[PDB]
Amino acid sequence: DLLAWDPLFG
Amino acid sequence: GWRREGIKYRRNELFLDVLESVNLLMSPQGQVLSAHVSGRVVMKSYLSGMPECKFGMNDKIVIEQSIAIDDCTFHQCVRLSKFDSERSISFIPPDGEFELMRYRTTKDIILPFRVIPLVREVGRTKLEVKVVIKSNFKPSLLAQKIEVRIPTPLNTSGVQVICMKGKAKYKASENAIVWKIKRMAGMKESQISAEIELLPTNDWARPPISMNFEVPFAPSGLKVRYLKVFEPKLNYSDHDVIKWVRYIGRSGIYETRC
Repeated sequence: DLLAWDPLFG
Repeated sequence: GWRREGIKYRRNELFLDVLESVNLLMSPQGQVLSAHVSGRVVMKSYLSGMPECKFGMNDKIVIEQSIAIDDCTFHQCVRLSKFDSERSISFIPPDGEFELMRYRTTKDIILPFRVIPLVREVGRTKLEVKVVIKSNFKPSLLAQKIEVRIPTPLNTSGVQVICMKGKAKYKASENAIVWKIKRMAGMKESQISAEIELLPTNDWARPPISMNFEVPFAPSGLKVRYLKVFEPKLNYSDHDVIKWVRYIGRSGIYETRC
């Protein structure tokens, strides 16, 4: 389930 | 010692996996008798060269929503002097996958489910057993793989059971009613009701109700704030690195006495 990966920005 | 020289990737990318087990023993009066979270952070990276990294989280010590770590250890790559002096987590990682940190918390845990049992001993031949579960987390998140295990007496004659969501079955082999729900959003509730016919004897000793579940957050309250990267020879930074984080919270021993 790739929707479980959140981006880390900054 | 942890990384060979000369590593090259066309695509600089990393993935952080925050993996937690939440444990509970609750009294029938809703008193927490025990609770803890066992966590670890796994880092998988494809970074060129010899990147200098920093891992930031919502640790109370640096943010004074922040969390109390009772105890933690780190991979050998982490500079413990800087964690002691600054509460900074600084390292050149191994290539590929490794366990960056393992930790334990006991304070301000998010207990993702509240279990509310109701047991009525009717005559000496009937038990009524009802359980409400309540999802205690944001409405935009889904728990999955939900199981509620309700113990039955050894002199059970028969069970009738219905539930408001999911499916429930009496498993005589396991002396339990097993209630399974595939998915449940936060700030929801459901209910199971069982009528247990008992074999008459002359003259109940209840195990707890246990749950299994997976939630897409850290019940410790841990949030990853950053993973800074600097490679001085190749001169790439953060902005050049594609970075991902996943949170998986699973039940450990998650028991509510009835």
